[PDB]
Amino acid sequence: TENLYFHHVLSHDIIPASKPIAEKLQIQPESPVVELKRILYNDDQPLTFEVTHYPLDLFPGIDTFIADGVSMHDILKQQYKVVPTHNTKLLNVVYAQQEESKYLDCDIGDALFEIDKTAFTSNDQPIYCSLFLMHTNRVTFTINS
Amino acid sequence: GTENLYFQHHVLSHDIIPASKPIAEKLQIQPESPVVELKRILYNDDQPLTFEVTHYPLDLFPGIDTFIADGVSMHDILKQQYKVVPTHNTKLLNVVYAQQEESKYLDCDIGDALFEIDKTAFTSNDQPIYCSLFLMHTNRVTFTIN
Repeated sequence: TENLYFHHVLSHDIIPASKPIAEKLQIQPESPVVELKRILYNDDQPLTFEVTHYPLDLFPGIDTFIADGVSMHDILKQQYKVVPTHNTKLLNVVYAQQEESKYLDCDIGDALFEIDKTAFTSNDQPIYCSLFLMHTNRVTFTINS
Repeated sequence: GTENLYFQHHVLSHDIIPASKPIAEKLQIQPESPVVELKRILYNDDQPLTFEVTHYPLDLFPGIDTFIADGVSMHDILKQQYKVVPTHNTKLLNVVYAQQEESKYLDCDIGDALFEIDKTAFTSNDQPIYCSLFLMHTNRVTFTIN
């Protein structure tokens, strides 16, 4: 019972794209991507642990803009003239590993909602992908059809 | 994923019962109003995929229990018998934990994590018409929102 509809920067490293990342972003195997990890709190309780990847070949230098309090949507718009037009989201449950348990302050093995989101711009071009993890005791999702 | 429920059939039972507090609150009817409690299972193959419990207020849909049978589209009954079509719905998604009844119908263990989708359907004038709780084992489904 706290409703998500349907910011601390931990790290950002430039890494080669894994198979599933390269597949979602429609880019070459091992392409350079920025791996941005952020924790969203509400309140001093960790609410969402976010890992987003930006293809450096589309947004060259995008890592350099990253910092606490920075709106990446504003960076995309102001710096690269890109605004997302739609997104595709999948929702599953996955199970916390060492990293998630640290940042979400939970136990290894705890059930987490995983939202796997791919954002797109004009002509169905993927621009970034995000995986948001939330402890299942801490959130309810609202969907208004 | 697994099996894919996009966001945005055997009849187990139907009984006429008094509305609970939460059901009467959702349906905006008097406490203990008569409701039809329709329980159904939807199967993937032989695998139980959704255990549905839906409540229809008998005061809005008098005699609606008499239309209930395997294979019946309740949306069809509402439309032809009552001239009602839903115009929108609210849905909440949570995780809950199987008790004896769910464990039987969903063929899982007591205590297993289930997704619960809590749905209220509405017609013209924002009038609630029925409410549903769908339970699905967490290993067996992925939801898509696009």
